Amino acid sequence: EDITETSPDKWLIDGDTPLDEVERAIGYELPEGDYETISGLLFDHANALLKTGDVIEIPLDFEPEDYLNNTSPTQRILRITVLEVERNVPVKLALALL
Ligand SMILES: [Br-]
Ligand SMILES: [Br-]
Ligand SMILES: [Br-]
Ligand SMILES: [Br-]
Ligand SMILES: [Br-]
Ligand SMILES: [Br-]
Ligand SMILES: [Br-]
Ligand SMILES: [Br-]
Ligand SMILES: [Br-]
Repeated sequence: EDITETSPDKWLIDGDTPLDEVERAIGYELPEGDYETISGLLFDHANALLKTGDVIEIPLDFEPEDYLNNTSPTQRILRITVLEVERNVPVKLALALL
């Protein structure tokens, strides 16, 4: 369907993948906003057009236990690379948990 885990902590996904679906796959919550798909998030974050080859890195939400014995935990980052664009929107994205 929408998401394929291609190697550990890496995925190929469709451009219209629902964000809840992406979150379930990667095991982390993403920032919420005025959008509901992975591409919507990307457009919101870049605030620009998205082109094949563009790489966008988005910080993932901490869980409460990430702060247990650590006042300054290190953010996990999701790297997203736009692999295919059609009609000015991404249709395939590479995701890597860094
Ligand atoms: Br798509
Ligand atoms: Br959207
Ligand atoms: Br960006
Ligand atoms: Br632009
Ligand atoms: Br393009
Ligand atoms: Br927790
Ligand atoms: Br393309
Ligand atoms: Br295009
Ligand atoms: Br990748």
